[PDB]
Amino acid sequence: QAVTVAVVFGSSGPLQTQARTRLTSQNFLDLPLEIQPLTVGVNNTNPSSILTQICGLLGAARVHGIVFEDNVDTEAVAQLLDFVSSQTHVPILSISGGSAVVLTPKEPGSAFLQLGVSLEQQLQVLFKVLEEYDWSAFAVITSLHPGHALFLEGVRAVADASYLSWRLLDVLTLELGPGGPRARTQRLLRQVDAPVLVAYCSREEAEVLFAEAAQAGLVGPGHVWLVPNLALGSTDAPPAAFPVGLISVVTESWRLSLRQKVRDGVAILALGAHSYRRQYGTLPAPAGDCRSHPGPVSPAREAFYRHLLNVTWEGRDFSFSPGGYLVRPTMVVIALNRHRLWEMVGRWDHGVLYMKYPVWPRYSTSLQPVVDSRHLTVATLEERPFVIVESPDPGTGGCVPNTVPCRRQSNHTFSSGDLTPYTKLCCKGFCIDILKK
Amino acid sequence: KIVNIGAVLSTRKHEQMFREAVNQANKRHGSWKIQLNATSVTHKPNAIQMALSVCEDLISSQVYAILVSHPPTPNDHFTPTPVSYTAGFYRIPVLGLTTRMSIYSDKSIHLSFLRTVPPYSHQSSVWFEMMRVYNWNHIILLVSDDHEGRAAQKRLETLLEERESKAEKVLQFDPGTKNVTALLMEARELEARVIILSASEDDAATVYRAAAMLNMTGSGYVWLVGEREISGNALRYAPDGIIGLQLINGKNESAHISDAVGVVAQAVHELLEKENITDPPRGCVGNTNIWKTGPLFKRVLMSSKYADGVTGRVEFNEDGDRKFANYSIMNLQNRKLVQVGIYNGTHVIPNDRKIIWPGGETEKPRGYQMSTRLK
Amino acid sequence: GASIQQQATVMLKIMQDYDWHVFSLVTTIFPGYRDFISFIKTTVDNSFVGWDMQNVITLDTSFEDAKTQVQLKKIHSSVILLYCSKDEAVLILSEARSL
Ligand SMILES: *[C@@H]1O[C@H](CO)[C@@H](O[C@@H]2O[C@H](CO)[C@@H](O[C@H]3O[C@H](CO)[C@@H](O)[C@H](O)[C@@H]3O)[C@H](O)[C@H]2NC(C)=O)[C@H](O)[C@H]1NC(C)=O
Ligand SMILES: *[C@@H]1O[C@H](CO)[C@@H](O[C@@H]2O[C@H](CO)[C@@H](O)[C@H](O)[C@H]2NC(C)=O)[C@H](O)[C@H]1NC(C)=O
Ligand SMILES: *[C@@H]1O[C@H](CO)[C@@H](O[C@@H]2O[C@H](CO)[C@@H](O)[C@H](O)[C@H]2NC(C)=O)[C@H](O)[C@H]1NC(C)=O
Ligand SMILES: *[C@@H]1O[C@H](CO)[C@@H](O[C@@H]2O[C@H](CO)[C@@H](O)[C@H](O)[C@H]2NC(C)=O)[C@H](O)[C@H]1NC(C)=O
Ligand SMILES: *[C@@H]1O[C@H](CO)[C@@H](O)[C@H](O)[C@H]1NC(C)=O
Ligand SMILES: *[C@@H]1O[C@H](CO)[C@@H](O)[C@H](O)[C@H]1NC(C)=O
Ligand SMILES: *[C@@H]1O[C@H](CO)[C@@H](O)[C@H](O)[C@H]1NC(C)=O
Ligand SMILES: *[C@@H]1O[C@H](CO)[C@@H](O)[C@H](O)[C@H]1NC(C)=O
Ligand SMILES: *[C@@H]1O[C@H](CO)[C@@H](O)[C@H](O)[C@H]1NC(C)=O
Repeated sequence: QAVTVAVVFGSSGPLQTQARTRLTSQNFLDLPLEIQPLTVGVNNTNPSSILTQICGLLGAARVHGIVFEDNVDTEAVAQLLDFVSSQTHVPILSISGGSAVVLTPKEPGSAFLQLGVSLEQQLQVLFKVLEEYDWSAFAVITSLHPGHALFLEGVRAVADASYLSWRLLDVLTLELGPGGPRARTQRLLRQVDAPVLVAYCSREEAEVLFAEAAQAGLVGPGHVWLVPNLALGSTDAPPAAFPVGLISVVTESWRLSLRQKVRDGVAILALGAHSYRRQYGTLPAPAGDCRSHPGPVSPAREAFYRHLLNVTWEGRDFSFSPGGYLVRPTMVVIALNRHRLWEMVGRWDHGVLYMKYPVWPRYSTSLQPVVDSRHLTVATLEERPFVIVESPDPGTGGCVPNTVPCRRQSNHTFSSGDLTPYTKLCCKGFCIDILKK
Repeated sequence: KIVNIGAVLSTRKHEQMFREAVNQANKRHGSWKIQLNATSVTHKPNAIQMALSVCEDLISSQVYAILVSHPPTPNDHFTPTPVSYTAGFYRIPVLGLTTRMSIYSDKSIHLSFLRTVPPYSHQSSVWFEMMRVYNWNHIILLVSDDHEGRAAQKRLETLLEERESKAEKVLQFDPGTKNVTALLMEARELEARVIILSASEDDAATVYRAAAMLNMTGSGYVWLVGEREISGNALRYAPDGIIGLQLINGKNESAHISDAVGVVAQAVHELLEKENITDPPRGCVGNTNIWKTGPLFKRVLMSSKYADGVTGRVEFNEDGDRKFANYSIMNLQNRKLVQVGIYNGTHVIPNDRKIIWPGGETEKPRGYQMSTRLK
Repeated sequence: GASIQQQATVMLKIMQDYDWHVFSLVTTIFPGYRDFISFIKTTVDNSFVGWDMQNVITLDTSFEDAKTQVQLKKIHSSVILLYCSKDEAVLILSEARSL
């Protein structure tokens, strides 16, 4: 009666015995009813090995779902997992690595699910950051990495659906990538005049582009770079030729250990099975096998698939969109600090963006800050006819168009660490209008 | 040295003819000792075993490219999917000879897929040209709610937006449904008469039956469809006078095999002239890194230009699909498909056969009414 | 003949008569550009016309093709006063047509 959930591991330093005595009799008293985990690891991630191990696993123990983890480097593993899930109708969840990168189209019979975000949500968060710092001018730089058209479509949709009328400058493309001639792309990189640049490329292409930009002088103050998770690569080891102040948006997994992620995925599967048991008297049917040909999908499989889309674990929203990815997750805007470490900068709650820096630190060389002489710090006080202070709209979290944002200090409460949420407010009035003019 | 070419085929006759084609191809590219070898595998009943056979047999021979034509299954079976995934893990280019599915044009999912037959979604281009030849501006697009229907709709809408125009009404039905009466009743009230269809054979038969029942196939209408809708049992229920499309040498797998073999041979010979060339891996077990020259090989294959071929000149667009492919425009005159013109590349040429429209007389019907009553 | 000051005066009269009151001054390090810029500024300051002189671009760099492109892109006017040698004029006009 225990839900047979199989956890399969990639090649991220393959070891599972050290993490085997932590789930057999665990994560069952937390909330799920009864689980039985089967752990098998693959030290090689080629398609033959993946198919062989998954098919041998599905040939015994009557598995209910599969939890997959990859490194980060490989990207065809997601498509292979989608193929297996469609051919066997077994629910598969992708936890981390390159397999967690979202495939926008999936096979109709596939139950493959990814704990990741589409490019549209990442672009939404990045444009929220741009609105927060009023960076209405930006330029889009893309490579010929597959999906660049999708990235441009998402950028266009976000810009049109917003209310700020963003100024989109000339769109640039990197042709050769790894085999860059350093002449044509150099000429294009020297032909830019934007203070904010949004880049689409893979990890290797990101390194090449950033090195060429460093040659072209697009690093340091006066230039900000925003990239999605594709260029991020491994968060624990930021490589050389990555400009300080690089901005990205990742889900709440970048500082979570492998055991936490695996137990989270098993919890999602168990919660879905528990909901199915609550509605349907019997447990969901296990997957049959790799062999034979399960052409169509039984309503038993479909009910299970629809019963694990809406799963809440430890107060975290793990709702899955019909495209098999998280629809309303809690995002985190991370940035590369002067110590060459990916540092948490902002949060994305239900619909609001919470930043940590009111002024973006523009490190010029290595660690040295700048002052941005054209920037002023203004101290005010609340007087009813002159400076009126109110709270921002809770639904949106932003300020009214006729107001401006304004925070407040406090006595004691040592704020050097900047691990302190804003008491963010909006100011309007006679003095504020004078200041705007 | 020896360069291996892999093939996934249906019957051993095509295996032997592929061997003959590669043997002929290697005899016309210089007297230097450059040899092309051929490895061929039949299709497997199930996709997972098919992928395992691809990994054990084809990739273990260090094949520079893999050709997957089609199995004996009727149509629309997504059979080159396991081959595409397995050979795209290593970025080995895969040449498709028969499949016209619109999914394989997505390079984010299928990373190393080229094909010598254009996808079904490209048929919309032909329709656009027809809308210029007979001067039709108000059309009703009627597509299945699938990847194919949405792809055809997207391409047609892009072409119309290029012309600063729009479809009068876009209707979608779920595949396999039998209750399309509501949608056809909705389209009945529309002013446009030119109806453009994009659906599978059974769905085409269903919509044809519904239209015949709803008197939507009378005089004044125009029915523009594709290749799928005038094939199989959908031909039995098609209203007389329906304009359809066909692909010249679309099912001729021999000519496509020969043309693809020539293309692959020329691309390989051009590739060997460069430096930093790495042998493809025996990626059965022990290999996970991609083939380093795979992306460059695909770039050479796509950028390659040709002027000779059994199916004609081959040119691959930026998505890896065949471009400049001729079409044959067929008319259902007295329960028999009669060709009434050719789509040459980017133009439509009509022959001396009179077009018979789904009503009576051969006069060209303008595809819209006035709708004097207003709501 | 006419000194550079008189040519500048005639140029300013041309701009005034056609109501081109918004303009940019683009000069090189070619000799005499200091006096040209000084006279243009002096005429603009002691005038009731309401001249809009913006983006005084002293190109200086000998067509390094790195700063010149951005320097020319910094101009958003409709009338450009160009002071440079004939060959420098050819180079700058070719770059402008490129931009
Ligand atoms: C698929 O297309 C094929 C080529 O487009 C076609 O094969 C063609 O068949 C004819 C004979 O039936 C060959 O004609 C040759 O024979 C004459 C003497 O009869 C000689 O003078 C020449 O060799 C002449 O070309 C074509 O050469 C041959 N083409 C090739 C190379 O295959 C198939 O019949 C088609 N299959 C179908 C229609 O299902
Ligand atoms: C999660 O969503 C599923 C469906 O999306 C819910 O299952 C439905 O439950 C209602 C009432 O319990 C039934 O009338 C429906 O028929 C069910 N749908 C299916 C597809 O079986 C499920 O209750 C939701 N769970 C939570 C916790 O919100
Ligand atoms: C030419 O092709 C044949 C196809 O059978 C090759 O035979 C295979 O060789 C590969 C390695 O290249 C082995 O993995 C298979 O086991 C062989 N299969 C059979 C049935 O022999 C043959 O070796 C190739 N010769 C060359 C490269 O010239
Ligand atoms: C299923 O198809 C049948 C075909 O008879 C539809 O029956 C009629 O459809 C017309 C619309 O053209 C309605 O005005 C009538 O009220 C229907 N009569 C019935 C219900 O017998 C039927 O509507 C279709 N059902 C759908 C599309 O849901
Ligand atoms: C890889 O596979 C399993 C462990 O996953 C083990 O039996 C085998 O010896 C491993 N081989 C290597 C070379 O790591
Ligand atoms: C007000 O805040 C300042 C901040 O340094 C602190 O020094 C001071 O003690 C505070 N006043 C009181 C009354 O706590
Ligand atoms: C169909 O309905 C009747 C015959 O069934 C006929 O009078 C009418 O003209 C036809 N046209 C339509 C679409 O009503
Ligand atoms: C199609 O036929 C036309 C008309 O002769 C010709 O111009 C063109 O080359 C052909 N294109 C092909 C072979 O697709
Ligand atoms: C045939 O095709 C070519 C290229 O597609 C085109 O340029 C030519 O005009 C076409 N011929 C006719 C008759 O239009």
